[PDB]
Amino acid sequence: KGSFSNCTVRFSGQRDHDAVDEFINAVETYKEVEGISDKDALKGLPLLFKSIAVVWWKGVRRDAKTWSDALQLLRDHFSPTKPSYQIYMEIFETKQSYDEVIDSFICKQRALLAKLPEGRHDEETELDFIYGLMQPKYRESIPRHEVKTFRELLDRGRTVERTR
Amino acid sequence: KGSFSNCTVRFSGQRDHDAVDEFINAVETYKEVEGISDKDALKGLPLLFKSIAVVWWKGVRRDAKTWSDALQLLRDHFSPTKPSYQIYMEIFETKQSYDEVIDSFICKQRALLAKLPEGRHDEETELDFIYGLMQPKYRESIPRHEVKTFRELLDRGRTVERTR
Amino acid sequence: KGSFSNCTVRFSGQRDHDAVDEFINAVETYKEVEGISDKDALKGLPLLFKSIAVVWWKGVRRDAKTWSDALQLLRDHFSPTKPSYQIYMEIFETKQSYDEVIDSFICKQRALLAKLPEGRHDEETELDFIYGLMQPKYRESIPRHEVKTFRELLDRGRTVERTR
Amino acid sequence: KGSFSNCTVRFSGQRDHDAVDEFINAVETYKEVEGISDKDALKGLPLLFKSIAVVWWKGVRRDAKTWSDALQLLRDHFSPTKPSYQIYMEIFETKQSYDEVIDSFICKQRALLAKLPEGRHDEETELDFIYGLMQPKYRESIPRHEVKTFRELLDRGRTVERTR
Amino acid sequence: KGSFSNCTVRFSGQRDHDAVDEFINAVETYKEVEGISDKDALKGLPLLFKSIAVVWWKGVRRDAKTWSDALQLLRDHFSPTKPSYQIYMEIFETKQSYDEVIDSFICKQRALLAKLPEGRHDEETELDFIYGLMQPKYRESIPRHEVKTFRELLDRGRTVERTR
Repeated sequence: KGSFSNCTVRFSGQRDHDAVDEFINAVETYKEVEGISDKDALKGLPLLFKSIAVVWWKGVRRDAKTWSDALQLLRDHFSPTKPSYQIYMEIFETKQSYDEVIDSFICKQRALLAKLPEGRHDEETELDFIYGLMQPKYRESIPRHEVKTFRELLDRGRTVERTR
Repeated sequence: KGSFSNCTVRFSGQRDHDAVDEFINAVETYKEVEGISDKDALKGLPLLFKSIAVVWWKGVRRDAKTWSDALQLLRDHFSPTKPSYQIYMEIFETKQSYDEVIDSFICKQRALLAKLPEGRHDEETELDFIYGLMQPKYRESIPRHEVKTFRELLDRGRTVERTR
Repeated sequence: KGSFSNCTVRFSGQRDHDAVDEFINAVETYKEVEGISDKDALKGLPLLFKSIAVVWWKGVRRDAKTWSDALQLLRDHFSPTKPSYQIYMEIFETKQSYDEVIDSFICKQRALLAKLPEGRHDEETELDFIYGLMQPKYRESIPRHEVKTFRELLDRGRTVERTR
Repeated sequence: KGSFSNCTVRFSGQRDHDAVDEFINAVETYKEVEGISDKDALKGLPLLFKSIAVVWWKGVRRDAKTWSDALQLLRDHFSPTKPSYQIYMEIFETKQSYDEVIDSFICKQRALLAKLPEGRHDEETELDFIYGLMQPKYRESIPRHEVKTFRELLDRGRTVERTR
Repeated sequence: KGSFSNCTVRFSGQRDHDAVDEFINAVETYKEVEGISDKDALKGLPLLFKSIAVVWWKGVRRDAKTWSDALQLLRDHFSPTKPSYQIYMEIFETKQSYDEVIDSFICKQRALLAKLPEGRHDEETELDFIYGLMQPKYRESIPRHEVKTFRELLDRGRTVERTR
């Protein structure tokens, strides 16, 4: 049923991890849903670029041969894959300011913790790294060693938020 | 005939009841009209998120297994389901100001009264809760005990509005 | 061939006669062109609302049963169907200002004269009601009793406009 | 394959020759490409108007019977078909200012010369009418009687432009 | 499956090399992917122009007979194909300013070097022409004669960028 005719999601070259990962996941998901072969998918790839990136594709066209190589090359030229110590310094710089919702803080911190190499941290030390930066509006009620998984922190945060 | 190819309605994370309920009802209605199966509908769900929420879906992907569970989880993480006393204080705070149409006031107050638990109020006390906040431009003509249902209030409000 | 999948024309609740009549005529025309049945058309109606009006449709869903009833209810809740004397006062308030084209004035005045009940006025008194408000730039050349229909007024107005 | 479902090009009523001629040519071209019959094309015409013009179509609906009559009526009510002496005064009013490209000047002047009645001028006097208003940056090099057609003027203008 | 029905990419007449080359490559790629014949493709070409360029197409319609001739004519009337010495003066005018990423500089300089006639320069002198304008933030670490191809320059530039 077609092969990359037209869609809303495009890519520009904004140089950030979130936009690049969102675009790659959306394209990779669309290919699986619509059911397009691997050889037919690479011919339609300049139908998505609209910016500086199409000038980037006019030069590096002869380096790609398969779909996975082109996707890894798009991940390599733009996502700079920052090292570990900048991430560990970026988590401890900004505390949770007053009058901010729990869910935005938790999803931003989880998206920041996903950048580390996989298999290096469990769930328990993951929650222990995040339990040291919350406001005293939430730390007065729920103590440590009672919340065992990463869902129960939000489950008890939404109760104190409604109570005020 | 396809399975969530592309559409105008998307979701961002605006943290309000009206936008979330509108998006969920529009998606739930589109699934019923187009005739898509339940197993095929969950594979196409990241084609709708475009914001912070796609970073939220990159983390909580392994918690969803059926369509109803994913819809209830999207209702739970964003719509905060406010308690009763804040609603009963929110209805009595703002009176109807001068030079405002009847229909906007009635639809906003009905959308505010839908947040209570279902089966707790009849139609008569529902109209009795709304008849105490209207302007004297409308309360001089129509008295109580004459309007029995919730349609006749608008039916007699549109007559006095045309008369001026 | 589908049933209200996606289209550009939507409705918000702007509270005016022109936008409501345009939206209703465009939807009614699209249903006739595409060839959709009456029972299939009502299931897809919340795919068009995008505003306050979808909150209005979450409350008055159980009042509609057929397509004509829903269309008349959408005409009733928003188009206020103003009385006659306000129209007859609105026609005689604004004269035709200098340096304005004939066609805009004629189409606006015809759209204002359509609001009266049908069958109350002929063509001759219709032109007699409009011939008293034009500029002396046009009334110096063409006199009364020479223009018999409503087309010849524009036909002789476009000649004097080109001449200047 | 459908009959005027939805498209980007619409019409508003901007009262100019270029926009009206572009819209009419695009619609006339789309009808020929998609292959739609003449009786099916007139039912879908209010799906394109979005402005004051739809109020204009609610009044003059009963005057159209064929496609050519409706197209000529749309050309008549909006394009005012200016007389000859205003065109001959409009060509000689604005000279070519300094630092402006040749191609924009030539295409604008050709679009202005198309408004005259057809068959009144050859190619030679057409170029003779345009050779009297160019800058001395171009008239120092190429003389008259050497450029015979209307293409060689641009062909020798692009050479002097690159040279500077 | 259709023949140029509607798409996002259009052309206006912006008079620059990048936008024209992007539009031509996107159209040429879409024709190859969708599988349209050469005779059917030329009838649908005024469905893409939306600007001054459609007035340009109303005049030069009778000069095109095949697809390749129309594409070369669109490349000729707008892309001015600048001479060599302006390019060789444009490369050496702007050095790499401080706090700018390597990839943007490399892709812009490659897109500027593509304008020369093909077959005039190898890869080695191509890298030698670009190695004289970089910042001392990168020239302190990597010396000449160690980087042999044009990929290893970026491969060693991304390492020093992460290190800081």
